[PDB]
Amino acid sequence: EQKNAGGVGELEKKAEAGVQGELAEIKKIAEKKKDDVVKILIETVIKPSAEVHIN
Amino acid sequence: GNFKSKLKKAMLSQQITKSTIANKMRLKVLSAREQSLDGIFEETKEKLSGIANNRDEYKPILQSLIVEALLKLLEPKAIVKALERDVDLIESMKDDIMREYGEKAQRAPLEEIVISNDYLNKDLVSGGVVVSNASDKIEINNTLEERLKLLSEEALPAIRLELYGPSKTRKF
Amino acid sequence: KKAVEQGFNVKPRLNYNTVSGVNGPLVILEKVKFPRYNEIVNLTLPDGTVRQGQVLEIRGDRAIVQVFEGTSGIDVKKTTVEFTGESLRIPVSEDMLGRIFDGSGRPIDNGPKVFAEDYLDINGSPINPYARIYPEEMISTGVSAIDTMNSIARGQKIPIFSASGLPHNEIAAQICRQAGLVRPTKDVHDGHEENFSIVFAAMGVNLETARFFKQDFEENGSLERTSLFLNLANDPTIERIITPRLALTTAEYLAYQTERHVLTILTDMSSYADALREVSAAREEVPGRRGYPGYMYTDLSTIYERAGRVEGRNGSITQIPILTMPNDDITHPIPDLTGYITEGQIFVDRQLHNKGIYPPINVLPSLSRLMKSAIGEGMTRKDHGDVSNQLYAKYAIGKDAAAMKAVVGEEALSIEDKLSLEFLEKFEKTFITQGAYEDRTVFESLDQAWSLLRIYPKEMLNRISPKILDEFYDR
Amino acid sequence: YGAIYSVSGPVVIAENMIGCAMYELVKVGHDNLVGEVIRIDGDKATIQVYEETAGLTVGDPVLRTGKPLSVELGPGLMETIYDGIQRPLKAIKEESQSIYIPRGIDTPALDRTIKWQFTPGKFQVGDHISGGDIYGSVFENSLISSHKILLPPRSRGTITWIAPAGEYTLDEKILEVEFDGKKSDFTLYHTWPVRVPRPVTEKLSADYPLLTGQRVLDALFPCVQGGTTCIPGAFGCGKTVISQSLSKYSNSDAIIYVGCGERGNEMAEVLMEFPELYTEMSGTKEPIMKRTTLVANTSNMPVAAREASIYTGITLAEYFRDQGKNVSMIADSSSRWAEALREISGRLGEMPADQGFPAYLGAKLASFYERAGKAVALGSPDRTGSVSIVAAVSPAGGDFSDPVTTATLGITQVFWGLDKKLAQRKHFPSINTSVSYSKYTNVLNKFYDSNYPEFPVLRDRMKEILSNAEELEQVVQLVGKSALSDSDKITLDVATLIKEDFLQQNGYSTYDAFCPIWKTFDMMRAFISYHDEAQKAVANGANWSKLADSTGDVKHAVSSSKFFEPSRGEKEVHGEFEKLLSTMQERFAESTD
Repeated sequence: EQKNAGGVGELEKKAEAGVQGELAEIKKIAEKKKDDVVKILIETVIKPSAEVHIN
Repeated sequence: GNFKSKLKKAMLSQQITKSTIANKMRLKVLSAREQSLDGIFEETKEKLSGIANNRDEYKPILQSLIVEALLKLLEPKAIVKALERDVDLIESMKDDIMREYGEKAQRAPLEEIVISNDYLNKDLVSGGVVVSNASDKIEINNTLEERLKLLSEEALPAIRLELYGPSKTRKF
Repeated sequence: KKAVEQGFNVKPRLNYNTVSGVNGPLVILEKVKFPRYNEIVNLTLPDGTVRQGQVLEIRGDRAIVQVFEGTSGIDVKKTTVEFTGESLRIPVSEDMLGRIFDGSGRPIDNGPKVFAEDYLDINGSPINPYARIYPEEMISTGVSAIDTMNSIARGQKIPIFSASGLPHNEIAAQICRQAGLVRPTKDVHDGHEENFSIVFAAMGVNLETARFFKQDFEENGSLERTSLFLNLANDPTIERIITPRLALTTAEYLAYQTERHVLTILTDMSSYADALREVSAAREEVPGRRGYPGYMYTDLSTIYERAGRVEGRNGSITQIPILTMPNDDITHPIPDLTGYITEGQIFVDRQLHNKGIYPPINVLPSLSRLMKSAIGEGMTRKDHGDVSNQLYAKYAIGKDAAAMKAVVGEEALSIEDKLSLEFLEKFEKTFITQGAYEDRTVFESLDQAWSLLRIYPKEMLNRISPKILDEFYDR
Repeated sequence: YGAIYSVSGPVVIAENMIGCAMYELVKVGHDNLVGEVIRIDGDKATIQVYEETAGLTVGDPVLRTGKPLSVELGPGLMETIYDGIQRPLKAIKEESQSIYIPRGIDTPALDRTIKWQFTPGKFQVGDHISGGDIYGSVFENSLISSHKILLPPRSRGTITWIAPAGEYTLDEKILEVEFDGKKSDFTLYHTWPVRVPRPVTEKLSADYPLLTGQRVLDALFPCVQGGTTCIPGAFGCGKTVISQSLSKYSNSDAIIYVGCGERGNEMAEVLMEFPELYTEMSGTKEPIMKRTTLVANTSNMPVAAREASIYTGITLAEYFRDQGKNVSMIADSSSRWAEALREISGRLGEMPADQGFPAYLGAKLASFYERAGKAVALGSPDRTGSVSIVAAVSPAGGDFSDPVTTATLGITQVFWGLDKKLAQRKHFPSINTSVSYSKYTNVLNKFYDSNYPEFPVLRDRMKEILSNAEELEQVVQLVGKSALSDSDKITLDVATLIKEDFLQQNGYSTYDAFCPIWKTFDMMRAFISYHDEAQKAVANGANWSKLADSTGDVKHAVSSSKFFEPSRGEKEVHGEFEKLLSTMQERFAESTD
């Protein structure tokens, strides 16, 4: 039981480190693609389309 | 027989802790992506505010939004509620807005449109205009912030396919 | 190419303050412009609170919106309704597993939004019958009463009939906790090519037992395979109607696009039926049999038939609806219609429950119609079918002998009956009686059944094939 | 054309529908959803939508088709799986590449891309032609050597142009008529409303037996080509054997399977086993799908589809009867169709009659079942078809007090009474002789006296033997074997031999897959001769136990008589039956000494 408690305490930090690595990779990808995503979103918002709902 | 209860206890009662830790890590992994998307949306909102700040570039966009709002309303009487700034641009180009509405829809051009005295909150709208029907009963919130929110709600799978490639698990 | 969504378009929404009347749980609008029949709308109360509403009726420029969470506080003067222009689409993704959603698709695990791969529409189109293929492999449950004697195939739709107060919710939790695929293989079923998943939907579930489901799944590691759909009893009724549709849409997505094996537990189908009756009477429809509207065989069919395995996809959907029989009768409309639409049924018996047997599954009435497709040589073990048959026969004989034990006496019984009393004792309180957290694989349950059957002699184990009997019973 | 108003599920009030007729199919919305008009009120037409209605706007068009619910009749109908609306499930699957059925899909019922070889008939240019006249034949499959092209009923005139011999598709014009100046263009197919029976020159009396190949059916409870049969559609009962025997070994030149409202995984069985069912009646081994059409409806298929499935199937069967082909129609569960009716009536709000079933359930059932029967087809040349309906009733767990079951049993002349218990005891085909009955025994007297004169007498003798054993088993159980006379033991032994030999047919073997009516008659003569010889010998003072211990060899010969291979030739099998009868007579004569 004591060994399991110590292992859980260490595995909490290990999982935190793994999640930190994954989050760092995700943040890097987001920083890479943010310019393109923002440009696409701005183009979509700033370029509306006329329509009529008769049909 | 008595110790059989604790023989697997270190992996059964600590299984709850391990599962909770794994669930917390999995939820944090998704929350990181959500925070990244929120940052992207904040950058997009700042860029939209900056674009609206340029009146010369704003004017055609503003007329397009007004025309689309009228077509959605689809009535000859309409009331527009814009920001305190650029309230004169709508007054100046309503003559062309009416012609554009009458050309885009086969029906007759709008007889008259009134700029509402209830100016939109400049601290929040940061652009766009909310056109409303006569007696302000029916409205369309064609504001830049509202459009950004609607696009964020709707174009989420497109953003997914943009930042990340197609899901390898989704063979279909 | 996946980049064909074309969702970057922006659709402005019209908001009307033109509320013309309020009638119970529904709001009438007087000047709607081209309303959609099943459109979801957002109501802005005068106090500022926002409520969702689903359009129930569309006349000329008139739309009747049935409002979630009641209609209190709505005035015809200040409230506004925003029309979204789309029905209740839900966000789907491969990582919805491990998420706990409200009955309206809103996550309630304090996590983020779904981050959809696609906004799959609710109550999707029916599976083409020419595309369906027969169920062909067993989905394991960890319950001996179900694994050995009422085995569930991979496309089967098999309900769990129960009643109020019986532990059907805990049985559902156990099944969700221990379900999986049977055959051992070189690669585990947690991979990316042979994977398994569970979609748990709770409708009208009590807050105590909803919290029980949440804590049970988050603590026992079943969450990473489970997308849980909680719906409290005090939650909106339309939310109860849409909850099984959310669960089955997620299951359809996973199984038929990600190619997962998906088990769907729809607990408290009777509460869903009550909600359906409430919705039907909200539209001034006159109630059908037993107050329930006469058309729910269609709706239960739409819920149930969203299952089975299909031609071109390696995935499958297995459904285990769980319904409480009101007043403990099969003649009630809900169990009757479920028996019409579903293959077989599992019975939870009050008599077994009062004796302290868990799970209190009464195996004599319970039946898996297409069990024979889930059992075989490459499917579990070669002795599965005849061991199940022998268990059923000896259990029935034991019940009959227990009836005669108090009528002709213990000593007047035949030797088979004396063996049958003690076989029934050992059966009910060792084999059927399985701990709430005891996970028995199908082979462990099979050899426990064999250990129970080893008390009988060769001559009158007559419902086991002599080849299997001579290969298993004699050592 | 039209527009839309009040929508509450499938009910859809339309606008500007001035020219719409009652029960007329319309295309609803931009997705062209199918739906039929239920009410007309001025320019407003109440349309019940034949599928999901979640997305429908007010004002978007509703186009009226101009026709009621009708089925496209023509070549390409064989070997095709349909729903109640006759939507080609296969063609829907390849066209959409989709697991589901897309909403508003409008693939043609009959394939318009296939080029069919068309051979024109006797009619020439300028000839007067009437409805039902065969003006050409089309080689559809190998089993359907000539899908004869019928002129549609209610249409007639003078032939002004007829396409020559060639290879054609359905859209291409084939024949042209002029009625009174008005000019009509007829193609390789035509559409007929499902709810009006296809007209015939004369409805004949069905008198030729429907040889299912099962000994119990062909002997004790015989159906008739053009007859009507009811079946309990329970699970454990081997109804699959009955359906496969009718679709595999019967006299039918066509088979229509109507899986109305069936389960999802049951229709999977029906759709997956049928492609590998093969026939030898053609002289070459060919699949039965070349001769069979399936109407498949899972319980989630639209209520309108489930209700109209049986009508679509019976209209297809009538179309193939009008060509001169004996067609058998098998309904998976008419109780599911009655449930569909109950849902439709409830949604329309009609007052119920019997625990929710509408007042016209009996009328609809009687009218639908009357469409079956032998009949001389409309038009020339003279020909005779037959539609036999074999419908299975599956009420709530054997609750045969259901008005659906009551009406079906009151209409159908044959009940084959499958039993769960006989399936538990592995006594296939599991026909409960005690409750099963057939009211076509009197009619088939003509056929028997023409071919097998002693057949009715032997059938009645077998009925009496089985009934006597059935009523004597209770006295056996109550009193003991010692109380039985020798003749009663004879009855019991012969009846047990019957149950183990004649009624019980393996079916999955080669000698019992198809027992012909002549081999069946020979076996009846053998069994009745055994019973009569035993009865006579024991009436001549002989103790039955001694004969039973002594005449086990002739009993074994009778037991192996079911192993006679029908493929050996009628003459050879008749000769060996004669040898069996001679041997049994001689051995009884020896043992009675």
